[PDB]
Amino acid sequence: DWRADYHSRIGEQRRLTLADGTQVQLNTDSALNVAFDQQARRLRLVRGEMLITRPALADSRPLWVDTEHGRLESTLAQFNVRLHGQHTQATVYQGSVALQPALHAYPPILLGAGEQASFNQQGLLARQAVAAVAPAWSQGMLVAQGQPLAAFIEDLARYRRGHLACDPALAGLRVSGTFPLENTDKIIAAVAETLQLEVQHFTRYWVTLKPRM
Amino acid sequence: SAQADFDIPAGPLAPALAHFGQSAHILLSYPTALTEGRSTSGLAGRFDIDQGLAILLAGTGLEASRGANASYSLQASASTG
Repeated sequence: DWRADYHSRIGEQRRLTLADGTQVQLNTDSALNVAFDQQARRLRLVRGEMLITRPALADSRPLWVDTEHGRLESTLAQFNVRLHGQHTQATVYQGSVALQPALHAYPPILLGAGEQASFNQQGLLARQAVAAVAPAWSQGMLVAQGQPLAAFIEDLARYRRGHLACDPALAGLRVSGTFPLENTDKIIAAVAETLQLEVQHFTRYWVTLKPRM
Repeated sequence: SAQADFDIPAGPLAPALAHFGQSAHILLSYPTALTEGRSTSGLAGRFDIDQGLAILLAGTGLEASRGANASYSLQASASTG
C-alpha cells in the first residue's frame, strides 16, 4: 500500500521512480495518480502522456494503467500511453501489453513490441506498426514523417501556452523532420521556412501559419 | 560540428532520416516529397554530424544544407558545372 499523485506543467517532462522501482516519465501537461495495493500496481493516467520503462521484473502484482477508456495490463513491457479527448493511444516498444477497453474488456487485445493502437471505451479504433524504440518526446524531440501539418501543430501546441494553428488550405501539408523540444519557436520557424509559409504572430498567444503572398 | 554514434541500418531513406535526426539530436527539416521513395545504405559508426549526414545520403541524389541558424535541411545535390 502506497499512493501518490503527480502532475507536470505545460512544457515539462518529469521522471518518477515508483515504489516498486518501475520508472515513469511524464510528458507535458500530464497528470498521473498511483495506487499500489495487494492486488495490483495501479496507475491512472488522468491527463496527457507517459512512458513506462524499466518495469519491476519480479513484482507478483500486475501493472495496470487505466484511463477513462480502459486498461493496459503490462507484461514486462516498456510502453507509451497518451490520452486524447476521445481515445487512448498505446505504443509498445518492449514486451507486450494487454488492452482491455472499459466496455469490452474481454477478450483482451494483445499488443506486442513495435505495435501502436488507439481505443475508446467501446474498443479498438486504429492499429499500426511502428519502428521507434522509444517515444521521441522522452528524448526531448518531436519526429515527423510526412505528418499532416494540422496534426503536427496539434502535437506541438501541447508543449506551449498559446494557440497554434494553420490556415485550412495548409492542413494536409506533410511535415518531415526532427525537432528538439528545447526551443519550440525554432521548430515553428523551421517548419514554416521549409513549407514556404508565413508565420502570423499578432498577439503573444495566437500563432497562425499562412500561405505566402 | 559535434559527433554522434550512429547505428542506422540500410533501408528506405525517410525512416533512416527520422532515426538520424534523433541520434544526432538536431533540428532537421526538409520537404517530405524530397525524400519519399529513396534508399540509404545506412550509417554505422562515430561521425561528425555533417559528415554522417552526407554518408547517409550517398547515392540518394540529395545533400545536407545549413543556414544562419543551427538547423539542417536537405536539397537536391548541387550541380558541379
